[PDB]
Amino acid sequence: KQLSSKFGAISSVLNDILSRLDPPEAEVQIDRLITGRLQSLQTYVTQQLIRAAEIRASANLAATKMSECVLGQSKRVDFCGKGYHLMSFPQSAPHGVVFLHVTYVPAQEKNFTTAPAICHDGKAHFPREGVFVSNGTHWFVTQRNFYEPQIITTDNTFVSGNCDVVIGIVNNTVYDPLQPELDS
Amino acid sequence: NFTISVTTEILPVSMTKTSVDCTMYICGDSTECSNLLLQYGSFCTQLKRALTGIAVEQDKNTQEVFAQVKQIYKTPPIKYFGGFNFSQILPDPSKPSKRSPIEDLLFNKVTNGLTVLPPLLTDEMIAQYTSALLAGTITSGWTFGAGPALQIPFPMQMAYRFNGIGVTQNVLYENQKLIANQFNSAIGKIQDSLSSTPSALGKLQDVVNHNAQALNTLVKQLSSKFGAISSVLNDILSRLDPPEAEVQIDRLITGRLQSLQTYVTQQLIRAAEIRASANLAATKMSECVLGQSKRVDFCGKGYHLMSFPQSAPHGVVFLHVTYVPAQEKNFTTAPAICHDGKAHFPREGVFVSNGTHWFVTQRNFYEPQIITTDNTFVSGNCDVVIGIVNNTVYDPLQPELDS
Amino acid sequence: GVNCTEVNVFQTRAGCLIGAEYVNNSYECDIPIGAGICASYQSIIAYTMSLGAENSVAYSNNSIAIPT
Ligand SMILES: *[C@@H]1O[C@H](CO)[C@@H](O[C@@H]2O[C@H](CO)[C@@H](O)[C@H](O)[C@H]2NC(C)=O)[C@H](O)[C@H]1NC(C)=O
Ligand SMILES: *[C@@H]1O[C@H](CO)[C@@H](O[C@@H]2O[C@H](CO)[C@@H](O)[C@H](O)[C@H]2NC(C)=O)[C@H](O)[C@H]1NC(C)=O
Ligand SMILES: *[C@@H]1O[C@H](CO)[C@@H](O[C@@H]2O[C@H](CO)[C@@H](O)[C@H](O)[C@H]2NC(C)=O)[C@H](O)[C@H]1NC(C)=O
Ligand SMILES: *[C@@H]1O[C@H](CO)[C@@H](O[C@@H]2O[C@H](CO)[C@@H](O)[C@H](O)[C@H]2NC(C)=O)[C@H](O)[C@H]1NC(C)=O
Ligand SMILES: *[C@@H]1O[C@H](CO)[C@@H](O[C@@H]2O[C@H](CO)[C@@H](O)[C@H](O)[C@H]2NC(C)=O)[C@H](O)[C@H]1NC(C)=O
Ligand SMILES: *[C@@H]1O[C@H](CO)[C@@H](O)[C@H](O)[C@H]1NC(C)=O
Ligand SMILES: *[C@@H]1O[C@H](CO)[C@@H](O)[C@H](O)[C@H]1NC(C)=O
Ligand SMILES: *[C@@H]1O[C@H](CO)[C@@H](O)[C@H](O)[C@H]1NC(C)=O
Ligand SMILES: *[C@@H]1O[C@H](CO)[C@@H](O)[C@H](O)[C@H]1NC(C)=O
Ligand SMILES: *[C@@H]1O[C@H](CO)[C@@H](O)[C@H](O)[C@H]1NC(C)=O
Ligand SMILES: *[C@@H]1O[C@H](CO)[C@@H](O)[C@H](O)[C@H]1NC(C)=O
Repeated sequence: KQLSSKFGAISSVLNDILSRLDPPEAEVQIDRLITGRLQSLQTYVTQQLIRAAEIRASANLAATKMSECVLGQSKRVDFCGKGYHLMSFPQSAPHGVVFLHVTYVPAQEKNFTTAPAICHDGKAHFPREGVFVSNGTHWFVTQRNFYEPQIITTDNTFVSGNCDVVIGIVNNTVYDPLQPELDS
Repeated sequence: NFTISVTTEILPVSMTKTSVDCTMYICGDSTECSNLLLQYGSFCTQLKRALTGIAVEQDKNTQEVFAQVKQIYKTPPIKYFGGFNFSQILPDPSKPSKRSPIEDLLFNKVTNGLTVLPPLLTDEMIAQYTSALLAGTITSGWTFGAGPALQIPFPMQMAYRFNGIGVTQNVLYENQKLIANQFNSAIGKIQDSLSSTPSALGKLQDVVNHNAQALNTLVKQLSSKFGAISSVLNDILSRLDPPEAEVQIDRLITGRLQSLQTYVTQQLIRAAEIRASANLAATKMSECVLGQSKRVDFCGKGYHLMSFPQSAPHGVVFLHVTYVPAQEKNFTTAPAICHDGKAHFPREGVFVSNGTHWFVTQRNFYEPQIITTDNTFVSGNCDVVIGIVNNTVYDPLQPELDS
Repeated sequence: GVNCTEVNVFQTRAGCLIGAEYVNNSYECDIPIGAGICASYQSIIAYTMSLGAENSVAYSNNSIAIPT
């Protein structure tokens, strides 16, 4: 569209404007038109350059996400999709990509009671990778998600000092493995 | 021994939106501009489209950097957080603007042909965003952005973070009051540093001064003669002949189009830089606030536990809580230990000894324990390693099953 | 930008809106305006930025929830 602009000249044409004007003013008119069109081309290439820089940054981010979310698994939060990330399925697209993220969305939580530690036999008990979760008079342990009760034993817990400094501690009875098999 | 310190990392988010139309900028209410500017084509229409696109993408970026949750969380009416005092962080309803004193001090410290477009999200909504995010990260633990919210007590989520960084959680319980006192002292010290030192907030002041200097240079540069007969727009409209006024004002609007073009290019490059900085800030938001990061030297100087999101004028301010070890002591190490001709390797840590007594320990803390069988594994013999030492390994229950 | 003593009429921070009636209700933003003002058609109305819904989970000394 900017090719057909007059740019302050008599006409936007090139061959017709040479015959109608004498060279001492046709040279000035042509020089003005050429400078205007070169300024328009400079604006176009500046816009193309900043757009190419933005697309290059986006493509670097897409290549990083190619290197991380698709190749293997990353444990970071809401970078590859929303929430926890399991895999990524890159699919073809003309001048772009489209993403399919298999995500982990926990739901349907239930209220429960906990404890910081267990004060049994004069010593404190701490979970290895779980947490003490209870609902009533009984006590159990479970993981971070998909609540599954388990009997507190000595292999999933460890000991560190006594139980006197932990605030909010509650007494509990812990079942020890190999206790029924002692005399046999 | 370990200490808890807090630092600041300030990244710009959004500048001031600008709107420029070509005709009113080049001249004031002249039909000659109307019949001459269209001879240059739609050059100024492209600039107006570019500025509107920059404003739209800036509003979208401002929406994206903060609004990363599907719900607004209000603070509980009980301030007990297991002995932890968070007073100047949570917003106080004794202020009409509902701001914490730290961002109040930050806002007090931080200082015609143009139009100043107000931002899409006002400062009240930004403060509400920061308050809701702080509530969500203080009462729902580090796992709330994946869907529906949960609730975890503050010592338990701190123990989860200490487990995730690579140390045992028991050292949190042995010095809980000491950790809370050190956290309160660090918060007070960084509040005093922000209220005293004026050079810690240089990035936001620099970008606002850059935008204001660009606007002021444009304003002062508009009123120049540019080699024409007259500088005032309507003076040459009544002093010069209207047939003879097709050269001076043409050169004037050509030079003004050049100045507007180079201002547009400078604003576009500055907007690209601010967009990159805000993408980095959004990465920080997604990595260090929504959950705990494991890569080193990304949030704070040292091992990162969790971070505090807060509101800043034309930007964001960060409170990164790190883990700085101290009290270095020399000790002797060994590659493995051999008992009864079989080599024993540590389960997760390393062997440590002061004299002639060997003990096991965790990764980055000293807690001596008796070398047992359950915390080690046997692979091969003690004849392939180099520089092994000799010590006995106790056996659990071995004197308990004799009955 | 301009004030609206000169020239149904509701005063806002980014100017004023002519031809619409302000409401005190809360809805989801459809047309972004500025300074927290949003407009939606259902004639045309204007309303402030309503940030979804408020849901504060209860907090106590001992309370834990695990999804199943
Ligand atoms: C807490 O949860 C446990 C686990 O389900 C409950 O124990 C069950 O109780 C029912 C009711 O008698 C029994 O039929 C099941 O066999 C029990 N299961 C196990 C694994 O013990 C317990 O009742 C719950 N407590 C409360 C107060 O709700
Ligand atoms: C680890 O460092 C902290 C910080 O200095 C020590 O806490 C100080 O302990 C002394 C004496 O025990 C007190 O007089 C100070 O008031 C404490 N500081 C604070 C801020 O409360 C702590 O004792 C050190 N622990 C070890 C094992 O050296
Ligand atoms: C948490 O810390 C703040 C600040 O250290 C405490 O606020 C102080 O409270 C006392 C008692 O009224 C005042 O004399 C001070 O002027 C307050 N300092 C301020 C406002 O900076 C607050 O009491 C602490 N809360 C708890 C529960 O310990
Ligand atoms: C290295 O530290 C350990 C841990 O305190 C010391 O072991 C103690 O030694 C005394 C004297 O034999 C015993 O009464 C204690 O029961 C030991 N404690 C433990 C936990 O084993 C050991 O003596 C220290 N070594 C040197 C050279 O000082
Ligand atoms: C650790 O124990 C092993 C086995 O008892 C030692 O190996 C033997 O050491 C004796 C004398 O120390 C030598 O006569 C044998 O020839 C060694 N046998 C082998 C297969 O090497 C070993 O020397 C001990 N190391 C230390 C530092 O006490
Ligand atoms: C747990 O109890 C709180 C307090 O009454 C309640 O608001 C919440 O909805 C409960 N959670 C569930 C899953 O019912
Ligand atoms: C039970 O707990 C209380 C306080 O938690 C403690 O004083 C008491 O000694 C405990 N009793 C037993 C048998 O553990
Ligand atoms: C450890 O040994 C080195 C080497 O002699 C010494 O420079 C350093 O001070 C020692 N550190 C401690 C804590 O003894
Ligand atoms: C507009 O004018 C009214 C009355 O003349 C005044 O109350 C109001 O503050 C003015 N608003 C602005 C933005 O100037
Ligand atoms: C409704 O909004 C108007 C602002 O136009 C305000 O003056 C009035 O007090 C509001 N009424 C209620 C009940 O909130
Ligand atoms: C937690 O326990 C303390 C005393 O240890 C008590 O003052 C406080 O009210 C309790 N908080 C609750 C029940 O929410």
